[PDB]
Amino acid sequence: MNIFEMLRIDEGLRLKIYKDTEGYYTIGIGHLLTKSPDLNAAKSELDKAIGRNCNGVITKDEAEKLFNQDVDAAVRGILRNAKLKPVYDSLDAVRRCAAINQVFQMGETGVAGFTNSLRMLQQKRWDEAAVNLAKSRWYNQTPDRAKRVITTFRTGTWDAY
Ligand SMILES: CCB1C=CC=CN1
Ligand SMILES: [Cl-]
Repeated sequence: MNIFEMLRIDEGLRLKIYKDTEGYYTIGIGHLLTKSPDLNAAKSELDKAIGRNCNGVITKDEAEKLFNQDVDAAVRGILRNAKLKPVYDSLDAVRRCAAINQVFQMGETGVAGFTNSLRMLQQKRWDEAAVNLAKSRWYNQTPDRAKRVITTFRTGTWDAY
């Protein structure tokens, strides 16, 4: 296991525009296109992202290219966030994957509400952190995926995958 295999499990692969768990137009491996309800706006974002007129459909190679870009942007964003970087750098490699997964799903400006979880993780109080992480809209809206990510934070193993 690694971050690519982990997110591939959690996000799936679809080659035509679809709506994600929040109702937002998405393609590929969890590549969010727009929060706009206008499919034409999503199609324009897709064409801009791929560099050609896609008419709402991409290839597997194109999906994997967007995925590589999105994972890299997620990690770099963590490193450029003064609240997230110290916690991320304190973690082992498996738990770092759980952190990337969470930012990939919720956006770096969507983890803002996780101050107390972040402190418990940096303290390595793993069971307490796991309890705190589940007291969240994140967990309640996507409980089976959140349970996998939290088990990864709790144990530092890939047992949930
Ligand atoms: C909330 C995402 B996250 C970022 C760094 C460390 C742990 N989790
Ligand atoms: Cl709650």
